Amino acid sequence: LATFWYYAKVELVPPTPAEIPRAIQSLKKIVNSAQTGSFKQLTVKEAVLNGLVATEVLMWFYVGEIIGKRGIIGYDV
Amino acid sequence: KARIVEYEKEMEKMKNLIPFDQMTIEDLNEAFPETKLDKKKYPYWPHQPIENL
Amino acid sequence: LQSIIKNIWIPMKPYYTKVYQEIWIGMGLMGFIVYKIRAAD
Amino acid sequence: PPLPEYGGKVRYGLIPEEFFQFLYPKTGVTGPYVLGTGLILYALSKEIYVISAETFTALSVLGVMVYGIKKYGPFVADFADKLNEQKLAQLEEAKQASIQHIQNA
Amino acid sequence: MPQLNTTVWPTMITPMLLTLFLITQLKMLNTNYHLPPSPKPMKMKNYNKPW
Amino acid sequence: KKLLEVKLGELPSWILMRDFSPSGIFGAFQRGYYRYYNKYINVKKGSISGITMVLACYVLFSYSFSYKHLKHERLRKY
Amino acid sequence: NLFASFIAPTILGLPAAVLIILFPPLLIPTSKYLINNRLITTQQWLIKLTSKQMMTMHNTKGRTWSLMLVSLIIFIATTNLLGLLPHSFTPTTQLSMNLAMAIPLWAGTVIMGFRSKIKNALAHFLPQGTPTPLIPMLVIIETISLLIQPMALAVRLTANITAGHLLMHLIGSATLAMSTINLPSTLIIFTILILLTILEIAVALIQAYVFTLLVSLYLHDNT
Repeated sequence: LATFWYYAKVELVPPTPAEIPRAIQSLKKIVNSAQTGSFKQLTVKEAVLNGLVATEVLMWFYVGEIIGKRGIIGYDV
Repeated sequence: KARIVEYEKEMEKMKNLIPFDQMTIEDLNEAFPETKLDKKKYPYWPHQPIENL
Repeated sequence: LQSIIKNIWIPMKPYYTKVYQEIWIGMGLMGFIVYKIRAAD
Repeated sequence: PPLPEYGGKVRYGLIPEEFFQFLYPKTGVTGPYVLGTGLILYALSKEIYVISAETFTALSVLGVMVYGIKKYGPFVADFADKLNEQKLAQLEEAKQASIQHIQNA
Repeated sequence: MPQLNTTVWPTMITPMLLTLFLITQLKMLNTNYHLPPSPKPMKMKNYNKPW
Repeated sequence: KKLLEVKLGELPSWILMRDFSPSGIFGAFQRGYYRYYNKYINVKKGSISGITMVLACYVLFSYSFSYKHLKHERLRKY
Repeated sequence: NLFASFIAPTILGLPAAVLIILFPPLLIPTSKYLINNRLITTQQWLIKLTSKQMMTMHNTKGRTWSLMLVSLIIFIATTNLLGLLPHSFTPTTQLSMNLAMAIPLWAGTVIMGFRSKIKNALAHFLPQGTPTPLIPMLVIIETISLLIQPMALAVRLTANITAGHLLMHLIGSATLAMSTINLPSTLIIFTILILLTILEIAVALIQAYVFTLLVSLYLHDNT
């Protein structure tokens, strides 16, 4: 109905130009933790959570692929 | 008076039964021994006459 | 060996030794039939 | 030992609430749902789920299951509850009966 | 007919004999129906007073 | 204190500390069955979800070994 | 291609048929309690009803098979019902499993009838008031009947379950082949498929019950 949009307007929206620096800082934090190997502090609970969010953004990529080939099942040709 | 003290012991026993939803089947066969399967007269499952079921 | 034959063979002993003897003979017969079928194939 | 009074709070009969609570921190309320739809679309887009006759036999049996559950679920739940209530009532009656017998003696 | 391929016939017969003759029967043996809790309020092996 | 349950313990040595014995795997499967059973089935006022989740996992398993046959029914080629 | 659902399943090279045949009893949890959850309550009510149905017609020696016949009907009914889920492998569609179920039980009953009962066992091949000039013929008939009873058991299960599944699959294909064509006809075929699904549930239960009832009658004729 409309509750879907009630949540989507806060969650399922693109990032405003004001909060891309926050995302850059978070990406820098992640690549730093990977560099120094500090990710050995992450419990497998949080590791699974991060894996699920990465899988979700990969699914976003694949949905974008099915919307970029105009056909859902496989390649129409 | 001996018989009466025995009966009073038994009535205390019945009054102090665990509630029936925490009760196993061995506990029921201890409380009311008439509810025990005659596994000697009927050795094989269901250990009772089928009509009794 | 322990707690298996206490939970598997003590309950199933009256049936395996007394009740299902003819079932065991018939299962030997079935195995013979299946061997004759798989061998002629 | 007494049993609890409720189960594990499944949603749609397939996914427990624990998953939605576990993704609530990082991806909010729509997080699990976008993960589910993304996984479905990736499965049937890369042909991990091949559409065939089994798709329609699956839809048929799933519809029959959901209808049968929604229809005869209240009845089966009440039947089990009434069976247990009758057994409990009979047991309490038969306990009071023996109490009365020994009091009479 | 894949049902006539006699090569996979033991794979279909051996677990069944475990499931039908051991596991289902061990689960029926643990399904017991106790006899009714019928409480006799008439049980008194008494006798007349000592006279 | 390396008995930490998984979902709390970040280490690979934990992986090799577990009892990877036949009896150990049997205990693991039995503990999982009883966790599921006590959470979903062995309650009064229980729900049918404790069975439909098992049936969904069963259907997923059934599809898993049915894929070698379905991948010849794909309607695209890439 | 068409019988792909009746081929011994294998996952990563292992015989998954073993797991599929061992799974049905996992759905029957048992408890030592006196008052327990809804699943065990409903299942114990069903098992009691089934025992009273199947076993009341037997004498004290045929009633020793209560465990065997109730296990048989529960196992077959749960296997046939689990065979209705999508993509599943139904082991009762296999002639091997059904022969291994039918031959041991029928042979056990007839051997039980020939060990004791031997006078009555040999007398059963002739009806009571059979006229004289027909006594030979009715012994050639009855005899071969007693010799087809096992096969006609197994086949009757196999040939039925298999067939049912086949039909459903075919109708499924129809719907798929009609999805890109007139949609009201697709919905009519889908309604036929739903009616067939309900019929297949009924036939699962009925075939369990009939296999068990015929084994029960062969046992009753020999105790």
